[PDB]
Amino acid sequence: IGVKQLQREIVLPGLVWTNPLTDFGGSKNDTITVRVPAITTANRRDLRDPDRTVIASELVEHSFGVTLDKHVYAALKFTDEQRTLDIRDYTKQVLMPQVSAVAYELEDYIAELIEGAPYEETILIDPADTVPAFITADQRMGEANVPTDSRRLVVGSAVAAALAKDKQFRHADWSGDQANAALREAHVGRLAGMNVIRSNAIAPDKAYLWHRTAFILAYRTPVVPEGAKAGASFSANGVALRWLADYDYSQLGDRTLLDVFTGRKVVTEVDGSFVRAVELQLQASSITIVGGAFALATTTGTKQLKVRDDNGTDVTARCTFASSAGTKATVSAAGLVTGVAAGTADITASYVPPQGGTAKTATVTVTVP
Amino acid sequence: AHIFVKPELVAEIGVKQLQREIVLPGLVWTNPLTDFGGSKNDTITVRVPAITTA
Amino acid sequence: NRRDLRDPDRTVIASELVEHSFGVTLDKHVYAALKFTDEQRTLDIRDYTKQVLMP
Repeated sequence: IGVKQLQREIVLPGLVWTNPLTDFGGSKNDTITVRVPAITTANRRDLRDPDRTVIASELVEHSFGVTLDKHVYAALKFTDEQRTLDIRDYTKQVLMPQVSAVAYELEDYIAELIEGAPYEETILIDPADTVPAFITADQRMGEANVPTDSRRLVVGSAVAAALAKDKQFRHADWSGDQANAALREAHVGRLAGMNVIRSNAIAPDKAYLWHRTAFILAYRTPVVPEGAKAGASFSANGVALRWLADYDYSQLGDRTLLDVFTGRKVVTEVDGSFVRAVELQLQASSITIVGGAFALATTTGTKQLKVRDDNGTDVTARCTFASSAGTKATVSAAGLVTGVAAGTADITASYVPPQGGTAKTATVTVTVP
Repeated sequence: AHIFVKPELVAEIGVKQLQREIVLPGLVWTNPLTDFGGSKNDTITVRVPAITTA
Repeated sequence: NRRDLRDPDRTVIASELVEHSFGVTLDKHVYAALKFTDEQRTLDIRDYTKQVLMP
């Protein structure tokens, strides 16, 4: 029998505008220019005014550019000694992991696109009541006259858990769902008029709401060259990758490459302000080091600390660590603690909250043997 | 190396400048008076009837 | 991995496929044993499948 390694699901590639336009090859610098049609301004005169001149309006079309600028690949140095030696059923022991790796890389690419956008403010989600934050997000997207259809909402694991824990969705009288789909099932489905899609690619304590015309992904399958011994077009989650395999030379072993050309764009407005998507972050109030007080294996032992906020989000990568007594044990900037002498020490973790202000502080005791 | 000559390919993919919806004109009392031409200073007077107290 | 398009540095970073395994081994002997003298088996025990096997 076999147990698979734990790998996340794939949601993002289906929720993003993909290949609106093609034929990047027949354009200068591999850029397609998208034309935004013009709008006009009117004017107001006064009746029976002695001067009879009219202010002539203007009709200026705008434009932006979409470009292919990245090339995602998963190369394998598949030495021929390994082939027919340990690798059996090539179609499932190497090809499937390679395809899955490229799919996960594309999902990470889209996730970096979505998270890395010019969001001028972040909408704070109060864990006690979360609906006001989502209603505020809807209101923000309504102030920009964004269409109300084809709006996608993606929430991290922490936000979904907080929504389920919210008394607004958990108490039946407060939600009107006399089946408690947030208590029997741990799944709140619809709120503030938008569906919920759970993802782990995005940061755990963040949610993003975007219109369809806010992010653009452009894909191109590389053409299988004539001089390639083995070529195929193994597909992916809506993407057609290209797989090509050299057989010899250098090491007299196989070398495989599974790749696709990719490009991203965030559709900003004509004034360079991003209003077609909004982001929300879960408000945090306290942090605690998981595991509490502990002891190391040796005097020079190493243990990797982990800090969770009150919402369960791990904030290890976002915390500053200090040691009360470094002569007995010191703590790195990434949470790793190494002992240098026998005895106890006190470690302080400081985390600036998303809402801002005084950082939350959590103190733990480490007893190096 | 190789040098190619290629167009620009301006495209339209449905991205348009965002505009407000129009809901106000159908809500206000429009055109109860029309004969503005046949009146002095283009002004039509409206007469509110008298009321009295006992 | 990802690389820039039309990059003159035409190199590819190879990836690694490592497959692990772990074992489950037998280490305990769960037993229940009953010893009956011949008199006990003859006289004292009246119904074997109810007085001995079931417990």
